[PDB]
Amino acid sequence: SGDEAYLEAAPLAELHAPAGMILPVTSGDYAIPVTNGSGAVGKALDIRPPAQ
Amino acid sequence: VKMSPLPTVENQFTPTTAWSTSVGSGIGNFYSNLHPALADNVVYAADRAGLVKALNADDGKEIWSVSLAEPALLSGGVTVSGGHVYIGSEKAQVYALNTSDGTVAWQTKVAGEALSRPVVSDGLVLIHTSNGQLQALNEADGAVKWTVNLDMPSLSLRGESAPTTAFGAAVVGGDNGRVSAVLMEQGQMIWQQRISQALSDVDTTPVVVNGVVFALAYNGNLTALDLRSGQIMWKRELGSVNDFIVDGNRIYLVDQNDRVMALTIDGGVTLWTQSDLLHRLLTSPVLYNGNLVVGDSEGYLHWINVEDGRFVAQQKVDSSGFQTEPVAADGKLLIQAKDGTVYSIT
Amino acid sequence: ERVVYRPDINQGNYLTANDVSKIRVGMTQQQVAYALGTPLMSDPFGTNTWFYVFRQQPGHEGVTQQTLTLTFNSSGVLTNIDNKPAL
Amino acid sequence: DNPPNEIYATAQQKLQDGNWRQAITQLEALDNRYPFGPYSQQVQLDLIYAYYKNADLPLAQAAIDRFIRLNPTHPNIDYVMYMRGLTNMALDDSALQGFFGVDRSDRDPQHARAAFSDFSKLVRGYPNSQYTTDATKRLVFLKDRLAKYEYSVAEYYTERGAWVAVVNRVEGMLRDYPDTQATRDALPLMENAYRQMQMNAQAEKVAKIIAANS
Amino acid sequence: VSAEIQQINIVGNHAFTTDELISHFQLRDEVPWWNVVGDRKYQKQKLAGDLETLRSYYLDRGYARFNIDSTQVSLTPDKKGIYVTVNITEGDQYKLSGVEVSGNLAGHSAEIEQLTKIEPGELYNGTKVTKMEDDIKKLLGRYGYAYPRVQSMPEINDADKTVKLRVNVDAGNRFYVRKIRFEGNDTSKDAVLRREMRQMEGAWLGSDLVDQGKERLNRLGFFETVDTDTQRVPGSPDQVDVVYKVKERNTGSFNFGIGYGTESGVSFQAGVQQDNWLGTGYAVGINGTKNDYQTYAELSVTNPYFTVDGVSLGGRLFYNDFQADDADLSDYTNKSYGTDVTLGFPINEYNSLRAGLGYVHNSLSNMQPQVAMWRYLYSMGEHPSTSDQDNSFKTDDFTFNYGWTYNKLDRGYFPTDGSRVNLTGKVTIPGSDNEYYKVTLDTATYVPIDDDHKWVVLGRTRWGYGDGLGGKEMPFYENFYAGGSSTVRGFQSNTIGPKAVYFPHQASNYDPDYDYECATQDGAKDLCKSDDAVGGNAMAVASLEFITPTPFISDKYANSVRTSFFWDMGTVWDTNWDSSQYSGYPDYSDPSNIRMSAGIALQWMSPLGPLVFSYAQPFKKYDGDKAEQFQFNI
Repeated sequence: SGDEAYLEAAPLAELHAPAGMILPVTSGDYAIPVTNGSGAVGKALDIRPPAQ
Repeated sequence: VKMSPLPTVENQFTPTTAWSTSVGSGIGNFYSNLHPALADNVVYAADRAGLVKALNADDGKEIWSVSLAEPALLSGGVTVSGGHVYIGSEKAQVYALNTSDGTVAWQTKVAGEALSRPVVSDGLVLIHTSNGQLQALNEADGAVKWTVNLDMPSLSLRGESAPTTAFGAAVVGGDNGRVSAVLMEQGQMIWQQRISQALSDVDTTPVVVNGVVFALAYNGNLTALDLRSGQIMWKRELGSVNDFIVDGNRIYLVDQNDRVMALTIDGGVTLWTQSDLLHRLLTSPVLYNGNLVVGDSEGYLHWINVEDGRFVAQQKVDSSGFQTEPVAADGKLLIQAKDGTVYSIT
Repeated sequence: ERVVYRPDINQGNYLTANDVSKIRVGMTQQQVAYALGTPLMSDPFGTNTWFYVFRQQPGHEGVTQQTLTLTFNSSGVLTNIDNKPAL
Repeated sequence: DNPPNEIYATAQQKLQDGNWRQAITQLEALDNRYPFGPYSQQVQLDLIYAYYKNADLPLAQAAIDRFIRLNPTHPNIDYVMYMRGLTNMALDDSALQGFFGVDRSDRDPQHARAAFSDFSKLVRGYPNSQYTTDATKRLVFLKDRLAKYEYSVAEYYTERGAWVAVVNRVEGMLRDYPDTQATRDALPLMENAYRQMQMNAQAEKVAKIIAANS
Repeated sequence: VSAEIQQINIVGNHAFTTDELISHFQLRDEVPWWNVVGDRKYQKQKLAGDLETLRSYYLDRGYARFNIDSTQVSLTPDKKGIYVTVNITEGDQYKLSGVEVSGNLAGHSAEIEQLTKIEPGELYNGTKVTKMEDDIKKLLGRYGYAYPRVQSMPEINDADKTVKLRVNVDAGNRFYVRKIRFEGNDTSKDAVLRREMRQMEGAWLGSDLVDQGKERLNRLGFFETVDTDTQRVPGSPDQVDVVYKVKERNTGSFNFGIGYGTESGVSFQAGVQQDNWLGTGYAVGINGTKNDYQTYAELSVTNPYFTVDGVSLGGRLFYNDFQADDADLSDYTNKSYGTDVTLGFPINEYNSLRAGLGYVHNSLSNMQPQVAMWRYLYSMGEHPSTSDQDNSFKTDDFTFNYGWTYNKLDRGYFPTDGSRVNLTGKVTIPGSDNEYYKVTLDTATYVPIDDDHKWVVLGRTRWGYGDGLGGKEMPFYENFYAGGSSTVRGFQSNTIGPKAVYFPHQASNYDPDYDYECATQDGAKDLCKSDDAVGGNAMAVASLEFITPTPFISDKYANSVRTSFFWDMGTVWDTNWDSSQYSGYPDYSDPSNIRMSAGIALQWMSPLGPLVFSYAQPFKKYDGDKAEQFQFNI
């Protein structure tokens, strides 16, 4: 458990609408917001709770 | 919880058993007001099994015996007047038996169970029931005239306030803690007042003297009420279920904790209190030879003096013990234990 | 093969002869939905179309399908209708 | 019995050493003996951390709920959200078949679904938190891991031949999970279902869609 | 300390005697002399169900206008006693004139009329009306009306002691299943659960089908409990998203052991069974032994669904090499292996056939002379001398496999209702080394005697037969056996039945003063009555296990611990025994020598697997039988 497997998830890519076509309206229930990537990833992250 | 031990009592006199006679199988674990009564030197007795017998008051010999059964379930005292014996049952039936032959004069189905002692006054026989329909019966034929509804609490006590009659108004208790007064003319309501205090607040038999009523709730208040107004004049916190006596200017009673007390008629001030019999389930007291006799659940008749309230005699009479109240009349003291046997004391 | 006991396979709406009679050209979306029940499939893409299919495969008998197509304009009034009874 | 900080020191040392079991036996003394005290915060967070590093995932989740109920405002709440996400995710993993490398995609997705919801809440509520990158990557993984289960239901229905189920399931993926690889793999299933339903008007449309994104 | 119900009383009740009424209530005043567990603890909430029971009982005897006038409960002054009085009015009993159904019938008029039909003049019954209401509800559900409005309004014709029943029904809108969901199959593949369903997603709902889904899941045995929830889809009028809630459990046992002084030496052996290997639904079973004098091994793999139609496919592997006294060169040395491949398909919802082909290899050397084996070999045309042990035999045989299994068990691993029948039969392929046919019939019948399914009478029997097809006889190596944990408790494993009769012969690899049977070296010079079991060609075993509730164990063990009394009878015998030549030996021709045993059986589904604890008396043996009273198996 807690393996790095989730880093192997393939990169995401939108489906392109063909000419004269519109794809189904996307549900917002599973959207992905975007922010700065400066944070660490995987085991490099200090999973320990913040200190005082 | 612990219950008080028997007291050491040096007897000033040696009361003796004149006679005793077995009657059926007793009441045993059951609880009811089934007690014997004396009229014209004849002792009438009954038992839950259904046997009803007439006993000579002095010799103790049976004169006649009959069974009304099958669990006949007789209950609610044995009252006698005018040559008839009225006996309730925890089934609807209430029987009126001729004293001479012992055949059933008439039988009537009164609504609900007939726990209370039937009382007879000016040709009407009152019965108070577990469902509150205080009914009245003609002594002659047994047909009902009127019924009165007294509300039923969710949790009650297995006992109903037998009524008492004074100046045409029958005063009767109620399981909801409201002593009530009703005219026997047709059962018209007269007045009603709550006597309970903030659970079970059931009432028992009241008594009236010199125009002032007395009532006594299981919990809350002992009080006196004006017969003509029903207004409460004075009150005390002595709750109980057992019958209590009026004599002279004193009030003798037994509390719900079996502590025996004497109170004044006016103001309810305590004269003395006796507490040795605490938690010894005590029969209602009865006056005899200037003294009060109370039976217990351990078969002891405890005799107590009026003036100080200390014990004057203490004797075993039975192993099963006396739940039902003793009776005293015509100079003879009578009592029957839980077991089916009436004991005559002297 | 057919000899083995496959369970009966039901698919699509329970479109039947009586209710399809109530459909009238030009009728509004809500009442047609009420008449046939909700569509169990609809064209997910740009064309505003409703598809009713009544399909059954009993244990060994052949598949039977009755497909009904409904098209609507931008405001949901039935513009064209066709009812394929079999195959 | 020792005063709070000294016992906390040994507790933290054993936690650092990774002796998770005896470490948590040390941690659980503080909150029971010294509730409401000033140290309650750090002991509780370390308690969440210790349960998570242990296999006691549901107890970690219960503790995280009992924590978040108390202090909606807290400078470290984002960490508790991240730990909630992690303890939801770790319940999706397994030991024996994980070692064998068998994909667990088509099993229960409810845990993965809750993990995605919680991580999305984290990244949308605290976009500047240092854990936001891990939350974004884990959301990327969880979207695919949900769409893979949904596709694996579509696959079974195609193989049985309940074509309406296939069409509805693939439409559901195109509505919720359009961007993922699972839809790109599943569109052939919806094409096949439409053609088996003699629904050529829709089959041509699906053919156009798959052609445009081949 | 608390009060106790000292008397229950009911006024009126002229139709039925009070004792009869109080025979049914949970509240009860007195203890039968033969019972002790009848606690008299009164509780206020407990009386409500009792009063409803009285309601239903009087409604079930025709007293339509029955009502409770009032109920009074009172304490004794001492607080030690409760009396409960129920005051009722019966009235007259009424009989049903007829039932009229009105409303929206949804086109099912014939069936609804059939369900509500009644014989004329029958007494009114509350149970009857409730049954009709529920039956019409489920009938409407069967055609896809999940939520039909049903109302039963009786009309009293007091003028003639009769009642007319008015039923109003409105089916509503047919419901389609939008999205079937599974919650709790953490390990098993979602396909493994969904394959069992009969309600396909995106189709009109069906109460029968969605219930059969639960029924089949419960039969599969991979889950402790299964719950179904026809939750309505929000925002839509007629779509329901059926949800199955499940809970998985262990599905096998992992038995391992090592030899001690009770064995020939310190060596490993194992036995493994698994029904849901890695949650994919495959069934796997392996056995392995490497004893110094035996290297038996066995393996089996079965796919319950080779194709989604239900065609089951599986196979079996086994290997054996056994020596009787030593390793390098030993008496009665045998080597054997075989391959079985099985294909099975369901012929209906409950019956499934099986088919396949089996291949078996057998070799024997240094065989101990005995009547049965040499009779068989005489059948095959071999002529091995009885006086000399230095001879061997070999065989290569292929068999056609078939079988029939009927399964109506209510639950997989602790069944309480239905029965299971399993008929398996083998026939040699023409041209094979052996020419025999064998058929065996197994039957397990569960019937509950109490409605709670805690008292269950288990009727279980096994039967078997076999015979040579040509002039030959069926092979000794494959005979039936009885005794042990499976067939008959008490007796030693594979011990019941006809008993070998050795000839006097010279013993190979002999060593002086070692334990040996019937050797001229030891001076044995006559035919031999012996205690070494040999099995037989035909058998019949029966059992009646009286399953009972676990008496004094908490509910946490309710679904894991089971106990039962039992009575066993069983027999094995040879139809081909020639009794004429062996007057001085037991006549195995007659099956009249039934073995019997009895005892107590305890079953515990421990986390590591099922545990069988058995203690029994073989209260009717026959000569030559061996038994141990207490026997244990995993």
